[PDB]
Amino acid sequence: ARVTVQDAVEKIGNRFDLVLVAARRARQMQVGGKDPLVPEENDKTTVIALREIEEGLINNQILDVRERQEQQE
Amino acid sequence: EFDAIKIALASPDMIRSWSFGEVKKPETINYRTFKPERDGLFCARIFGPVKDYECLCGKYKRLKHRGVICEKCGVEVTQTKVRRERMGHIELASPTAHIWFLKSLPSRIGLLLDMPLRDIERVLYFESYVVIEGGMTNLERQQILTEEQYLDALEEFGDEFDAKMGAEAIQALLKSMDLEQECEQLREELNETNSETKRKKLTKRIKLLEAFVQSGNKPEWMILTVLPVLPPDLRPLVPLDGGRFATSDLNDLYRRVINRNNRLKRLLDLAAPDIIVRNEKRMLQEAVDALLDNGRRGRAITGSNKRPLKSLADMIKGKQGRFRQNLLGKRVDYSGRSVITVGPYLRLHQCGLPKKMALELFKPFIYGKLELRGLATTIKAAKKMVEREEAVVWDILDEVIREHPVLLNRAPTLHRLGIQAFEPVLIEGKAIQLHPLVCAAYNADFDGDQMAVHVPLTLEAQLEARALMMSTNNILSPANGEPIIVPSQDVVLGLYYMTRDCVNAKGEGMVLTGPKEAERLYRSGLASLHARVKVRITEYEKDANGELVAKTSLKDTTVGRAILWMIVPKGLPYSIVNQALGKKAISKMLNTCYRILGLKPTVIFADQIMYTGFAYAARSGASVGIDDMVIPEKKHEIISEAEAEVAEIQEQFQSGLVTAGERYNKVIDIWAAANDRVSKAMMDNLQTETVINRDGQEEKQVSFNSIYMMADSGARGSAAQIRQLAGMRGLMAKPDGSIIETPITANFREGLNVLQYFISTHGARKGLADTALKTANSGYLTRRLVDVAQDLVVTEDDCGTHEGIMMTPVIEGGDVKEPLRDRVLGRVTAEDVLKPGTADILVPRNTLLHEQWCDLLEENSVDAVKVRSVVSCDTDFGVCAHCYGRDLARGHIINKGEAIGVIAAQSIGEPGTQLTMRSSIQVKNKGSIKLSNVKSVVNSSGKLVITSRNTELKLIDEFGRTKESYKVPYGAVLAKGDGEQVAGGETVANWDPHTMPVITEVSGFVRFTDMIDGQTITRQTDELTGLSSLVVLDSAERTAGGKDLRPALKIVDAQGNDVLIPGTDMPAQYFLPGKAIVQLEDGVQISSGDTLARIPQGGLPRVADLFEARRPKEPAILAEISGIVSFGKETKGKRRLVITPVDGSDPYEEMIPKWRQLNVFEGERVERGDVISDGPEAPHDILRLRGVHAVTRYIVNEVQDVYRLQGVKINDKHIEVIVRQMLRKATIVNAGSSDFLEGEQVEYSRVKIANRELEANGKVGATYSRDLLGITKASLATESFISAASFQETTRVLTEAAVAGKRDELRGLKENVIVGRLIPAGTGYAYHQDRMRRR
Amino acid sequence: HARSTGSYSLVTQQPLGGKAQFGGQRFGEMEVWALEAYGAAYTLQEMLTVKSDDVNGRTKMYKNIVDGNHQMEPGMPESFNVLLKEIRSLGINIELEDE
DNA sequence: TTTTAGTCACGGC
RNA sequence: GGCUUUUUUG
DNA sequence: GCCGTGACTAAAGGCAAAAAAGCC
Ligand SMILES: [Mg+2]
Ligand SMILES: [Zn+2]
Ligand SMILES: [Zn+2]
Repeated sequence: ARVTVQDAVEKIGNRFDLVLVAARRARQMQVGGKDPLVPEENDKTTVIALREIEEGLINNQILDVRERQEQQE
Repeated sequence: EFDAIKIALASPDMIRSWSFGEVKKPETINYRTFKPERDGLFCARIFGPVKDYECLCGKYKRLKHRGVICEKCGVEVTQTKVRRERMGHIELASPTAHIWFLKSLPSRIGLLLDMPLRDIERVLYFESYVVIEGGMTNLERQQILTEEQYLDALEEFGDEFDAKMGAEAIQALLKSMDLEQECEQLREELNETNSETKRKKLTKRIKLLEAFVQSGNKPEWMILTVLPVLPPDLRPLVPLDGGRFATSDLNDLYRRVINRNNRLKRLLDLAAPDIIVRNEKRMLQEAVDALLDNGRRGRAITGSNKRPLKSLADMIKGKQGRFRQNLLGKRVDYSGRSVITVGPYLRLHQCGLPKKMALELFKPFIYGKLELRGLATTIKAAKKMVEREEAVVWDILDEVIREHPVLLNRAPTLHRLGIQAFEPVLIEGKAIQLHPLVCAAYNADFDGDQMAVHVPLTLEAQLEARALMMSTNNILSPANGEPIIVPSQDVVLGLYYMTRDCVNAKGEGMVLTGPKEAERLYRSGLASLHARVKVRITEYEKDANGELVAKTSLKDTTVGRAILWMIVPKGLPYSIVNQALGKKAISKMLNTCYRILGLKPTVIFADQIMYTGFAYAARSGASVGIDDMVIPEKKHEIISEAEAEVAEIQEQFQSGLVTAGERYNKVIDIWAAANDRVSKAMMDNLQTETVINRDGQEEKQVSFNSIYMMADSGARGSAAQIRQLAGMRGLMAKPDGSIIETPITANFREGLNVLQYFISTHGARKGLADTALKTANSGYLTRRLVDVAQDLVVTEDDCGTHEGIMMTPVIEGGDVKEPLRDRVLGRVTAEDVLKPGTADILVPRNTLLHEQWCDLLEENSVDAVKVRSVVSCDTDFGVCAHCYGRDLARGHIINKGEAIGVIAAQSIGEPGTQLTMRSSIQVKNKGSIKLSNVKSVVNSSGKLVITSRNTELKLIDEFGRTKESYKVPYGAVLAKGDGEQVAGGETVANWDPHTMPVITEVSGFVRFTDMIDGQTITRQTDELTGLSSLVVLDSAERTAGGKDLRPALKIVDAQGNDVLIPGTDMPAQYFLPGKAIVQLEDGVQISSGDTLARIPQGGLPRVADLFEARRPKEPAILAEISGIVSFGKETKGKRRLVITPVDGSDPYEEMIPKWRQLNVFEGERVERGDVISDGPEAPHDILRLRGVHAVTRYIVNEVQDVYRLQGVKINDKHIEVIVRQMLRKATIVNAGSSDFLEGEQVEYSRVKIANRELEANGKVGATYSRDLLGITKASLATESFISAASFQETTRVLTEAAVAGKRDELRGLKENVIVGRLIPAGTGYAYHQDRMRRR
Repeated sequence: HARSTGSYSLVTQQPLGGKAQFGGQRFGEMEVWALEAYGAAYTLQEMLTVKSDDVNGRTKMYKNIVDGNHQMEPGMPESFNVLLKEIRSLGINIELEDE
């Protein structure tokens, strides 16, 4: 249910960083655990992550700080 | 894993270390059983086992024997894949010379030994002796002897001097030759001799010697002694059907070489006579030459097919070689190919995918889900369930194609829009349904085209496809801001038929509540689709701070436009959908939306446009019939009249009043005029129709004729096709180019006889042949543009440099070809723009100029804006974001890591298909008179005469901008003055075209001095005219003692002294050149600046030769240094010229052919880079004279002129990038305090970083001169050898890189493609920056 | 025509060509330039290594997809090693360097 | 076949 | 299962 | 005898697809 990435591209600096952060978030969500922060609608993992980016609740530094907090355990 | 790739010559010890055995027997296999031989070209002991963990004799097998050398068979037990890794070696009985180093374009042996390659081949071919040790005899070290010479000299000097034969002699000579010593005397002699021809040879030799010394290479390694053996599995002996076996061309060459080596070994040990030994050694040399590179020497050895065999060198070079067939482009899995059809029910981001194709492509994904849900336990059960085509498998497949993009691709993929991502839709059939709107991007038609689909696998690839490739993100061309989602053909006709009023229709003049009611009337049949009505429309405008405000009004419009208004988004105004909406309007409408509402409303609006256009084109029922092609009634009459005209000339030609050529011209002109009149009459007839209005009077309206509706709306066709369907086809040309006198007077609606149809195929076959032969040339060019500029990637945000290029609108003497707005849109200013009012900053420095600023620029009427360019950027190994400007595809500033070189190359090369292989000055409109760099004086009559070469005419309106520009020769004629506001249609400039005047300088009395009568000048009284006057003779009668007498007419005033011109008192003598005839006599008054004597005298290949910067056949000779023109000793073959600076020394001397045209005189002051002769301008000369900032504007102007003439729009910044790759080298003229040789070429970036980081210390830098190279040459001369070796001349590049011991550190894009890593551009730029930062 | 996984060539270990041999579509150099014109690097790495000729990188790629994972390993293409040997089969020494 | 460039041999004052 | 020569489509 | 000229030799000249053969 995703037809364009204009909102995500506007939220982050450029498209390449958006691709990288979305790939990292999708891999976190897919390989193990890490339930989505947004209610899925039978969407693929690459699509649920992108919406999370356009909502403003996921970017590079947020992923970095969550990863640091979890690895501090 | 590996930082870089290093290349160097192999050593015999190194070659022995590579191998695992010695190859001794030519036998390959037993050819009785299926077992390889022993010590053969396929030996199991040398290379490895044939099977996995199975020795040759079978004694040891299984994993328990791994790593154990079996003693019965002698083959270590290990995996069979090592057969692709291990190598063997052959111990040559005699030394053999490597072909490559011997016979490259520069012979490495020849340059190293300072020996010509002619006698080196003779020595290597056992037909001439060579002295190895001169000793204390009358022979030299490099002296060459023959058979009789050697025997005669052998007895005289005995054994004092040693001479040998062939490759052994060459190896002995190379081994006993010092390197540093020879470099030392070469350096010493370089400083002594002064010979430009010898200087380049000395520089090459010392460079090669220094490279050999710096590297670990030695000359004796250049002669082969042990020959490595390529592994077996890379030249497989695959068994075919039958007793015969499939062997490659390499095995035969290897067998030949080993057999020759064995024969020589057996024959040499038997003390055979030297007669046979020399021949056998030469034959072995020939065999090794054939193996290493077949065909270079001469007749290539062939097999039973009588075709040249494939050697190692030929296996790499060429289109079929490894580099261009298995490394750059390779076959892939998860891909399919099919025929494309049209589906109008799809959305912009979706494509139709057949069920069978989808199930075959997504097989691995289905297996994962099938076992995930427990429907199949083992993988075999899943495979069995899939092939049986159950019912749940379809549901699973539907589930796994929810949001999984696929990459649709059409070959050829000329530009980056040829590969696009889509979300597939499962459909029946066996054809790939494609969205119509993308067909413009794909350049695809539904008449048998095929397209290929690929499947991304990893999460990163799917996200990259969705975010970068998907068709909703690609709606703007990378070459220009024009969109690629323009509707065409069927949609345009529907939207044109919908929005087109008729004077009288069903339900006219009624007033509607709104757009919704207009749809209820049209469906109900109570009102025609296009009747003029009054409706109430609510339109939203964003005049506020990005907020929508409602607005209601009553608009006088039609039902069709009101119906169409229901799909346009909120922001747009109603004036957009009130016109006829042809093809060019509709696109603009979409553009308007992209300017206002963003991207999602734009794509939704495009889909709604397509749907509505298709629906209301189907409902129209527009058809072409034989009655829709209206033939003008006057046509035949006109033709008859035209015939009468030629009926006159055929008579007048017979009376002698008209000759052959002028009769031809008159007939051609008459027929052209008749054709034009017929076309105009036909268009007038077709474009209007008669219809009765409501009141009952006849009223004219624009016609509803179907052919006119398709022609006018822009859906299909043009004016020419409609002319050829109704009016006469016109004049046709011969295959050579001559126009047929008799035109084709019959249109396609009526018949064409046999003769006209035959002469109409001359053009068609010519066009078809040009189209067939232009695809090969154009695509090649694209390659030469991609490989030169593959490695240019944006790597900086702002280089912080004020350098730039001055961008002004282009004027060719007529209307402006390009306004300043387009040439500056989407760039940044190198400096603040100054208003004509002093000290006012209109534009701040380092600001991006977009459309909003451009409109502000237009209203202010700005004249010229200085902006930055990539060619002026100072960033090393890249281009910063600001100098490039704006990303045209997206609309914002360029991002770091974007590969702009490939985009520029594709943008330049894609329109190459559209290209083809084969007096007075008048003002147009109102405008002032402005002359830049003008020096005009008032003559005796009062008119202005110009004595400045660079005078430019300018037309200034009430605003200040310029519309026209003209160049004038010396002694121009002006009917007006400077700064005046004159009207149009006025002739101000007039001059004699075909004769050059010998006009004086100032008014005065002409006196004749040094006038010799009898042998130099005689009073020639021509009987043709019978007039006596002074006439200068030719150079035949006069001799060297009379030709040296230059007749100088010293311009003097009334007092007879030299002219007292302001500043100088040098006499203004006017030397009379040859073939000069004087019409005036003594005592006849001469007007100021009056003549003394009348002295007498391409498309795609053009672009390819311009980018290559090929030398023109007749280059134009220009100046070399500013100063005063001076001459000297003449008749030294050519004419001498010397220029004297104000204070600097003047040792420069150059020759110019005196038999060619000369546009400069001695009594003139010339500036550097000024034209002397006439003709094409060479790029190297204009580079060396006017500098880099001028050559970057000449090439851009020329190529843009070509493209604009061929009607193609390409942004100018795409051509500059390519130029930045031609200017990548630099020649060092002065060593200075640096470490660079005084005649070598080094990378400009290297010399800049060396200079910029050395002058910062307590030292001083060096000087350099930028040089221009062709794309072919600039691509081969790069830092990396992998990238250059993959393009062209693989043999030369590999040898030149090996001898110098180069290293490739993998900074480019192609060289990362080959090795299999992420390219350092786009998404891979971030990863590579982390890798570089760590190291 | 379509193909997920079929038979591979002998020397370069790349998929065969043509409909008769159940071969895959050729991903030529023009398509490589088209992918380079975008910011696509992971897609290019896929097409070059894990779909065409990385023998150790495509067997694991197939196993990952069936396992539910979508992740690659760059590996090292087997169509470039052969080239080295070819150039190493002459008198030229071309080699890689340290980590 | 045609184009282009690089290199060896000849030439004229 | 490699090469070559023809024919055809875009 | 040294810079200018003519003659001798090497590389390069679409992308994808199919259908046949014939050899090795
Ligand atoms: Mg077609
Ligand atoms: Zn054994
Ligand atoms: Zn810059």
